[PDB]
Amino acid sequence: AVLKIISWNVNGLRAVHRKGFLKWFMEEKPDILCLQEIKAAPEQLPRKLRHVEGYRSFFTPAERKGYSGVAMYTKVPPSSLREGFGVERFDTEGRIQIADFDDFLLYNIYFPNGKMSEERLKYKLEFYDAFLEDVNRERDSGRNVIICGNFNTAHREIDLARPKENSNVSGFLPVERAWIDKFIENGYVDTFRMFNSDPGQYTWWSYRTRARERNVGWRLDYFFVNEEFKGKVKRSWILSDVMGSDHCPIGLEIELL
DNA sequence: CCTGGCG
DNA sequence: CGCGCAGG
Repeated sequence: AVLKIISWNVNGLRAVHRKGFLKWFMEEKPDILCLQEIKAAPEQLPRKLRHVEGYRSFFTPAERKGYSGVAMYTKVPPSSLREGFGVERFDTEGRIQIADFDDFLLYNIYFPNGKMSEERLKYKLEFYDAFLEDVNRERDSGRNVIICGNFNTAHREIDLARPKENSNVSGFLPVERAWIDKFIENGYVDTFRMFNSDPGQYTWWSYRTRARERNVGWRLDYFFVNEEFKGKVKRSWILSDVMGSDHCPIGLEIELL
């Protein structure tokens, strides 16, 4: 009895719907699908997206018209669904879906991009900070956590095609690479690295300069568990072939109880 | 129906 | 490049 979970930074759900989304969503059959950067409120989506037979859908849209936003489809509904950490700034941008699956917490997080500004960065890290204290509190409470989404940060050099030219860009800043160390040091396993240790494995590629076409990308989308849960995940992979976004989907699968 | 934020 | 958004 294995639970397949998919994360995807979708970059416009209305757009991905126009590029075969649902077709894939039913071909690939995941018990939980977490989507990030949805760029929509639910009343903007076609009913075909709001209502997917088999799945209860949940949407956390920002209070900024078609910006950010996370979503989730799921066969077995969560016992409850939290949408923020407890700080307005982070809570109001459709970035947080913590969904209690009475077995584990599934954290669907779209972490802030810090490319575009120093004050939008910073926000990214303070967001990171707010997330950690939170996940800590939950797994200290003995709750097992699965965290997926768009971290917007390559952890180590191996997590992007061109680390060296990228030292100064947000996404591979030593400041942000630091936090993931902290994050892991706090007892979280980068589930993908539990299986693959090869380079050139990515989940993001710049649209401009047609980067995807030749694998010149980054690994920004992650599946994480707590050390204590490491045992019960039996594959974290990357759906490198799924199209219609500058990111791509990443898969996990876990176990019964 | 084009065209000119964030990522 | 791509998404969406607003507003001529």
